[PDB]
Amino acid sequence: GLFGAIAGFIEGGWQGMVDGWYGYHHSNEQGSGYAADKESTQKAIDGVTNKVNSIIDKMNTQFEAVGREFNNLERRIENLNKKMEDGFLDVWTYNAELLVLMENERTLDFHDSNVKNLYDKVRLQLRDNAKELGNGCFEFYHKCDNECMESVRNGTYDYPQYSEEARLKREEISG
Amino acid sequence: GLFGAIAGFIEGGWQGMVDGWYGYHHSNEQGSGYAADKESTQKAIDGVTNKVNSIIDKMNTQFEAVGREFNNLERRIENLNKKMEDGFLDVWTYNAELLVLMENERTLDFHDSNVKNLYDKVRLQLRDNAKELGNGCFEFYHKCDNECMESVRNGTYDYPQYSEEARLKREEISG
Amino acid sequence: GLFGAIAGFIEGGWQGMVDGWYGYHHSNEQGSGYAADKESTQKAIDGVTNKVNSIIDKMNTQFEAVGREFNNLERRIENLNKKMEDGFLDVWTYNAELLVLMENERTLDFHDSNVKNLYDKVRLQLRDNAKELGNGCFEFYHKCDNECMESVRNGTYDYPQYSEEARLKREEISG
Amino acid sequence: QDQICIGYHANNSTEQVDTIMEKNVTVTHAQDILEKKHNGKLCDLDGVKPLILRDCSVAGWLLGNPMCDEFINVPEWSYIVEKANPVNDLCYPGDFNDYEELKHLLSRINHFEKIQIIPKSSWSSHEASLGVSSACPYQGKSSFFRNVVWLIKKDSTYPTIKRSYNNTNQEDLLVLWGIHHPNDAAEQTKLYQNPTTYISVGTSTLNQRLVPRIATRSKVKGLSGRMEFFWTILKPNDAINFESNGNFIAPEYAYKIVKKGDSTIMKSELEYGNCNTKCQTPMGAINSSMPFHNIHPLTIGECPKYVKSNRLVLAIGLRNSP
Amino acid sequence: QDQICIGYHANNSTEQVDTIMEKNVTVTHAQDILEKKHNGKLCDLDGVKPLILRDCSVAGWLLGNPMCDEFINVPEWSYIVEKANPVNDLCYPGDFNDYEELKHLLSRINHFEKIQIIPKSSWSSHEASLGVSSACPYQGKSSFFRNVVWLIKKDSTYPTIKRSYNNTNQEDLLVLWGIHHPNDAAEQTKLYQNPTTYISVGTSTLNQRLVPRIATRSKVKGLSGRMEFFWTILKPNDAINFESNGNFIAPEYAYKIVKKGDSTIMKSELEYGNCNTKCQTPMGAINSSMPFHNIHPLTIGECPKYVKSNRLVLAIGLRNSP
Amino acid sequence: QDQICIGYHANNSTEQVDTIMEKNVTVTHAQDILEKKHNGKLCDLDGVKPLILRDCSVAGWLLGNPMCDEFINVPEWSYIVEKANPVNDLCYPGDFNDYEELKHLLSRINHFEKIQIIPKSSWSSHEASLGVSSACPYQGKSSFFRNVVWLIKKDSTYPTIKRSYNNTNQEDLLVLWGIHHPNDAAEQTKLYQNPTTYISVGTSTLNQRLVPRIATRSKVKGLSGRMEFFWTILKPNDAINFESNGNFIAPEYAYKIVKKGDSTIMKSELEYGNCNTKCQTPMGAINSSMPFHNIHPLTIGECPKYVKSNRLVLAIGLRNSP
Ligand SMILES: *[C@@H]1O[C@H](CO)[C@@H](O[C@@H]2O[C@H](CO)[C@@H](O)[C@H](O)[C@H]2NC(C)=O)[C@H](O)[C@H]1NC(C)=O
Ligand SMILES: *[C@@H]1O[C@H](CO)[C@@H](O[C@@H]2O[C@H](CO)[C@@H](O)[C@H](O)[C@H]2NC(C)=O)[C@H](O)[C@H]1NC(C)=O
Ligand SMILES: *[C@@H]1O[C@H](CO)[C@@H](O[C@@H]2O[C@H](CO)[C@@H](O)[C@H](O)[C@H]2NC(C)=O)[C@H](O)[C@H]1NC(C)=O
Ligand SMILES: *[C@@H]1O[C@H](CO)[C@@H](O)[C@H](O)[C@H]1NC(C)=O
Ligand SMILES: *[C@@H]1O[C@H](CO)[C@@H](O)[C@H](O)[C@H]1NC(C)=O
Ligand SMILES: *[C@@H]1O[C@H](CO)[C@@H](O)[C@H](O)[C@H]1NC(C)=O
Repeated sequence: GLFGAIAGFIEGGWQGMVDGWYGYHHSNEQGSGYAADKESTQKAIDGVTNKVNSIIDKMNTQFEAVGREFNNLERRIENLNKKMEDGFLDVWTYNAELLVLMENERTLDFHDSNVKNLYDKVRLQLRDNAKELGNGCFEFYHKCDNECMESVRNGTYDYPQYSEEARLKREEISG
Repeated sequence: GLFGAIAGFIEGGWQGMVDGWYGYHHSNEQGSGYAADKESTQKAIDGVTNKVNSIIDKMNTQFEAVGREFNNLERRIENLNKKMEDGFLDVWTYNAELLVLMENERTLDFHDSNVKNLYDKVRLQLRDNAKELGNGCFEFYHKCDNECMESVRNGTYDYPQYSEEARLKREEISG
Repeated sequence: GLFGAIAGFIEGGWQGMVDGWYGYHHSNEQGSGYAADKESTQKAIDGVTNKVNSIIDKMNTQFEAVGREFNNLERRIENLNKKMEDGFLDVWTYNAELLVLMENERTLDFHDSNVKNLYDKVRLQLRDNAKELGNGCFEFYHKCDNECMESVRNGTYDYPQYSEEARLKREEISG
Repeated sequence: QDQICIGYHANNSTEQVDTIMEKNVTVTHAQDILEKKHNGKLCDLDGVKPLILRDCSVAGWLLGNPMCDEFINVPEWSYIVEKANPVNDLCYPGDFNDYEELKHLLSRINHFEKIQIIPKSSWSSHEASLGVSSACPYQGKSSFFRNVVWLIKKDSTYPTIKRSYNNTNQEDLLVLWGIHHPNDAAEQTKLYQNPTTYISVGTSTLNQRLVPRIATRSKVKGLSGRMEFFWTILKPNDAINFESNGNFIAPEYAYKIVKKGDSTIMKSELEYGNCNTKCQTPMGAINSSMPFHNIHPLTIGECPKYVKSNRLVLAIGLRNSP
Repeated sequence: QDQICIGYHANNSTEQVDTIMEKNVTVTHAQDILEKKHNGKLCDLDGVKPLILRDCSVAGWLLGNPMCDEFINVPEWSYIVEKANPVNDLCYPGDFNDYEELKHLLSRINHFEKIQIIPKSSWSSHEASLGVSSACPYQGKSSFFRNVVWLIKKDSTYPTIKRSYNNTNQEDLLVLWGIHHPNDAAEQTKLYQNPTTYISVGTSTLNQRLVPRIATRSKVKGLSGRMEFFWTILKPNDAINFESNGNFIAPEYAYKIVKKGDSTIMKSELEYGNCNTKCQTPMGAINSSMPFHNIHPLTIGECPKYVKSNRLVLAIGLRNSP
Repeated sequence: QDQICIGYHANNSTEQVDTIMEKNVTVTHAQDILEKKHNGKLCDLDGVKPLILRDCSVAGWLLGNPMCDEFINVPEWSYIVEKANPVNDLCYPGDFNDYEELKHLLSRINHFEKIQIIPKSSWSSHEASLGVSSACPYQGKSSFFRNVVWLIKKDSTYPTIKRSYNNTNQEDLLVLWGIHHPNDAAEQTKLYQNPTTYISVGTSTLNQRLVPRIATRSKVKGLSGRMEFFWTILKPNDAINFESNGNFIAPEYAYKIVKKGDSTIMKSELEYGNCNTKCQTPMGAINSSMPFHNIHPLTIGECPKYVKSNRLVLAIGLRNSP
C-alpha cells in the first residue's frame, strides 16, 4: 500500500477480529484474544459511508422526458438528438468508471493509513518498555496484565509505572 | 490525518504562531518563543495557490448565446434544447461538487504531510542527542542556546559537537 | 513529496542506477556499486501502466457523424447544435486537463511512497545494527561483504549473526 | 513472554473491486453504485396515471376511430404509451397535420374532457349519416370517425356551410376537422355537387383555406381517397368559423384542455400494473436512490444517469487476500 | 530542560469546508469558487451596446409601428433585449413569416441603416394615404406602419403594379412587405376593385406568389382582417421585382445590413445602465473570473459554467481544531 | 566503514509534466494522451469507400447535370464528400425540395442502382427533345438534366399526361421530378399551350398538387425561369401516378435504394487516397488509440473525443532534476 502497513509489515488480516476494522491482539498469562479499537473503526466507517453518500447525493436529478418524436423528414434533428444522448452517455460512463477507480484506490490507502497510525500511537505509548518485532507486534519488557493492555487501548498506559522493571529486564537482556 | 501529524500526535495548532503555517517553538535558557519555517510554508502556499489557479484557469470558456427562440409549434425542438441545457447543468454541478470535495480532502492531507515531514527532518537531524516527547516536541539531552536552534532551523545541527555531553546526560538519566 | 523520500531526505536521483526505478548503492571493502530492486520496480511499473491503460480503455467511443446539414433558414437549430458541440468540448477539455494534473500528482506521490517503503524495509531489516545517516543511507556497525548486502536486498539479512559485534561498535562509539 | 499486536479485519468475502492501478482486488465489503433492476411494469408517475392507448394511435383516439376502444374519460395523465405500431390509426387512410407537435402537446395533460361542440342533429340541409365506409366499421355497419362528421350532398345539392362555435367554456379547447381528397371529378360531383370547392377556417389567430387535391392514388385499405386532418387550440371566449363548399369533415366533438407541463410519448408493449414511480422505462419502472443505471435510454421522470457499464463497484472494506 | 517542538498554524477563523469523507470542517482559510453576484444592470457586450426595444417587439420595430417609440438609429448592436410581453407588436393584427429566424438573424448586427427604397410619392395611380386604421393609432389619429405602405384603389380602379428595385448599395439589404386578407368580397372590392388578386415577388433566389385568403374571422382590436408579412435579404447587384393586382402592402423603407456574428434575443425587464461585460444575464451583468456561477441559465457572452449549488468552497488553509 | 543507501532512477530526460500543485516538473518518462496526427487523405470507412463528388453537388449528381462528370455506378458508400462550394449544382437555376433531408438520407447507402422507369421514347404527343437550354450544355449542344425530361407541347397542344409506374423491384426506389416556373404568360403559352396548369403526384403516401408560379425574376446564368425539384421513396409494390397539364419535368431514371445506416456529408477539398480508417476528418484520416484528439470537430466514425489542447502528458517516470 501507500503507507507500507496493510500489505507491508503487517502481513495478513485477522479472521479472528470481527468487532471492527482495526484493532489489537494480546497474548499474556491470563490467555490471549482479539479486541477492536472502537474509535478508529468508527472514524473509518463514518468517513467511508460519508464518501459513498457524497458520491450518491451530490448528483443533481431533474425531470426529463425522452423521447423519439421526429418524423422521417426530420432525421437531421433526430441525428442531433442522437449526438446529444450519445455524448452524455459517453461523459457519464467515463466519469463514473474513473471516479470508482480513483476513490477505491484512495479507500484502500485510507485503511492503510489508519492501521499505520494505530501502530504509531501504540508505539509511542510504550517507547522503551517493549521490543518492536516488525510484525506489528510488541514484546513487553515487563509484565502487562489485562488492566495494563486495557490502559494501552484506552491510551492510558502508565509508562513510569513500568519503566524501571523494563530497564532492568532490558539490561538483563543486554548481554 | 493520513500522515498522523495534524490531529494525531501533534494535538492542536499554535494560536501563537502568526508568521506561517508550519514551524517551531523553542524553550531554552534564553527563554522561549515561536518561529515559522519559511521554506516549507512558501512551498505549501505556492502548491495550494497553483491548485486553485489550475482548477480556475483550465476552464475553457467560449462565447455562447442562450436562448429561447422556438415558437409553440416547435416545442419538440424546445424539449431537445431543454434536455441539452439540463444535461450540461447536471454534468457541471456533479463534477464541480466532487472536484471540490476531493481536492479539499487532498489539501488537508497535504498539510498533514508537510507538518509530519518537517517533524521527521528534525528527528533525523538530532538522532540520539535528544528524546522524543511524543508531543511533536523534543526534549534536549543537552543545552541548546539560541544559535543552536536557529541553526536547527538552518538545518545545520552539528550532531557530534554535542555527542558526548548528550550521551552522558542520557546514560545518567537512563537509570 | 508527501512521503518525504524523493526530494526530501533522499535529495537527488541516481544517474548511476540504470537497471530500474528504485534500488540500492553499496560501498564496502570489495568496492562499490548500484543494483536495482526488481520487485518494487515491477510493482510500480505495473501500477502506472495499469493507470494509463485505465484512463485509455474506460473511454466509451461510439460512431458519430458530424455534421453541417442545416440551411440558412435553420440557423436556430444550427445554433443549438453549436451549443451542444461546444458544451461537450468544454466538458471533455476541462475533465481531461484536470484528470492529467491529478493523476500526475498521484503518480509522483506513488513513486515517493515506493521509495519510502523500500527504505523502511531495509531499516526494519537491520534495526540497531546500523545508523541512519539522513542520506537515505545506512552506516553498518559491522562488516557487510558482498553476500551480506546481497542478503539485505534479498530481504534475508540475518540480524542475530551480527548483533553482538554491531553492539560492540555501537557502544564503543558511545563515548 | 507477553505481547501486543496491531492488525486489521479479514473475512471469507469474495467481492472484488477495481482500482486505478489494480484490478480484481478481493475486498472485505463493497457496494454497487449502478442500478440494473426494474419492475417490468408501467406505473403511475408521481401518483398520476399514464394514458394507455392499447392498439390505437393518438390520432385514432382523438378522432373517433371505430376500431379503437370506446372512448373512456381519462381526465388527467402524466405520459402517453403507444405501441411500436398501433394497428388502429386512420381507418380511412390519409394524414394528420402537425401531428407530432399535437402528440407532444397531449403527452401530459392536467385536465381533458370530451365535449359535444356541433351536434350531428343540427345539420339540416346536408346528409350526416351517409358519410360512411366499410374500412371504418362500427357495429358490423360501415361507419366513420366518431368525433367528426363526413358531410355528403343532400338531395342533389350542397349549400354553402357557414357555422361558428364560441368557446363559452373556461378552458382552451382542442378542435379537430378534416378534408376529403377524392380520386376523380366524378367522385367529387357524386359526393358534393360542386366541382370547385373550399374549406375556410378562421379564429382570432387562425386564417386557413383548404382546397381538396384530386389525384389518382394507390389503394390503401381498398381506398384511393384521403382524409387530411387539422386542429387548433380555441382560446376561451374566442370563436371558430367554418365555411365550406364541399369536402368538409366537420367537428362534432372537441376537447377541453388544461396544460401545466410536458412529457413525451413512450413506446412500449407492456401494460399498467398499479404502481407508482419517479422513473418509468419502456421495460419497467425504477425505484432509484442510485446515481446511475443501465436499463434503457428512453426514460421519463427523475431518473438516474444512463450509462454503458455492467458494474460500478465501490470498495468500502479493506484488502482481503484470503 | 530544553525543548524543540514541531507544530502548525491555527486561528479564530470560522470558515468551513466539506470533504469527501467529512462535513462542516472548520478551517483556517478558504476560497469560494462559485460566482453569485451580478450588477443588476443591462450592459454592453465587449463594449458594444445592445438593442433595447422597450415596449416594442422586433416586428413592431422593423415595420414602422407608430406606437413603438420614434425610431432611433442604432447602427450596431451585440444582442437584442425584448420584454416578456411587448405591448407594441403588430398594430394591425396578423402574422410575420419566418419571424423567429429573422429575429435570430438580427440578434447581433455589425451595421444597420434604414434606407428609402421606393418613395411613397412614386405611386401615381394608387392611393397611398388612405391605408390607415384605428388599430394602428398614432396620436388619436388613425394611422399605419410607417416603413410599409397600404395601397388602396384610386377612383374605381387598381391597375397592375410593376415595380423593381436594384440594390445599388454595397451591402445586403433586408426588404419587407405584406398581404391584406379581408373578411369578405365586399371589403375586397371596396379596397381593391379587382376580385381575384395576387402579389408576385421575384429575386435571383426568391420566387413567391401570394394570394389573399378570405375567411370569416373573430375580431382583434375590432378588426377581422389580417396582415401577413414577408421578407428577404437582397444581395448587392440583385434586384427585387414586385407585380401586384391588389392587397399589396408595398415597401418604402428597407435596411442596409452587414452581419459578422450571432447572438440571441434576451428577455428582460431591465433598462440600460452604462456598463460593459463579457457575460450578460436577464437579472444583471457578471464580472467573471470564477469558473462557475448560479445566477441564471439564459446568459450571453463568455460566461462561467451554470451550476446548481449555493457554494463551491475550496480549502486553502488547514484544520482549525480549537 | 561499510554503507547501504536507498535511491531512485535518474536520466538525461528533459520531458516535463504538470501537476495540480506544480508546473514544468521535469521527469524520467512521460506519455501524451492526446492524438495530433492524421494522414492527410480521404479513406474508406471500415473498408467501404466514400462517394466523392468532385465539382458536383448531390443535386447535380442525382439529376443528370451534363456538366457534372459522366455517371459511374458506385453501388455502395459509407459517407459523401462534397467540396465547400461545388461549381456544378443546378445548371438550370431553381430549387430542390427537402434537399437537406435527401442528402442526409443518401449520406450512407448499402445499395444504389440507377434504373430507367419511363423511357423518353414513350412520349409521342409531347416533345421530349425540345426541353433544352444553353445553360445546361452537354456536348457543345444545348441540353438539360439527363435523368429527367423537360416536356414541351407538340404541334400546338399539350394533352393531359396520365402516367403510372409500379415498383416491381424488390427495393425502395428514389423518384425525382420537377416543375418549370416561367417568367410570363406568353412563355407559358409558348412552351405549353394550356394557360392554367398543374402537376399531381400520388402514391400510397404522397398526395401532392403543384402549380407553377409566374413571377418576374432576375437572370441567373441568363435565365429568369426556375426549375423546382421534388422526390419520394416509392415502396416496393406501391405505384406512383403523375397527372399533368404542362410545366412537367417528368422522370426517366430513378434509383434503387437500400439503406441500413446513416452518416453525413463531409465538406473537403481532398481526394481519395487508397486508405481505411475508423475515423475520418476533412483534413485527413486518423489511426487512433488515444482517447482524445485536437485535429478537427467535423469527424465521421469511431473517433477519440475532440478537445481544445495542445498537450495531455501523463507522467510515468519520476522526478529528474539533474
Ligand atoms: C363569444 O361569446 C361571448 C358571450 O356572448 C362573447 O363575450 C362577450 O362579447 C361581447 C361582444 O360580442 C363583449 O362586449 C363582452 O365583453 C364579452 N363578454 C365576455 C364574458 O367575454 C364573445 O365576444 C364571443 N366571441 C366572439 C369571437 O364573438
Ligand atoms: C442592377 O444594376 C447593376 C449595375 O448596373 C447590374 O449589374 C451589371 O450587370 C451587367 C450584366 O447584366 C454587367 O455587365 C455589369 O458589369 C454589372 N454592373 C456591375 C455593378 O458590375 C445588375 O444586372 C442589376 N441587377 C439586376 C439583376 O437587375
Ligand atoms: C403493382 O403491381 C403488382 C404486381 O401485379 C401488384 O401486386 C399484385 O396485385 C394483385 C391484384 O391486382 C395480387 O393478386 C397480387 O398478389 C399482388 N402481388 C403482390 C406481390 O403484391 C400491386 O398491387 C401493384 N401496386 C399498385 C399500388 O397498384
Ligand atoms: C477479473 O475478474 C473477473 C471475474 O471476477 C474476470 O472475468 C477477469 O478475467 C479478471 N481480470 C483479470 C485480468 O484478472
Ligand atoms: C453544516 O453547517 C450548518 C451551519 O451553518 C449546520 O446547520 C448543518 O447542520 C451542518 N451540517 C452538518 C450536519 O454537518
Ligand atoms: C513551462 O515550460 C514551458 C516550455 O515547455 C514554458 O513555455 C512555460 O513558460 C513554463 N511555465 C513556467 C511557469 O515557467
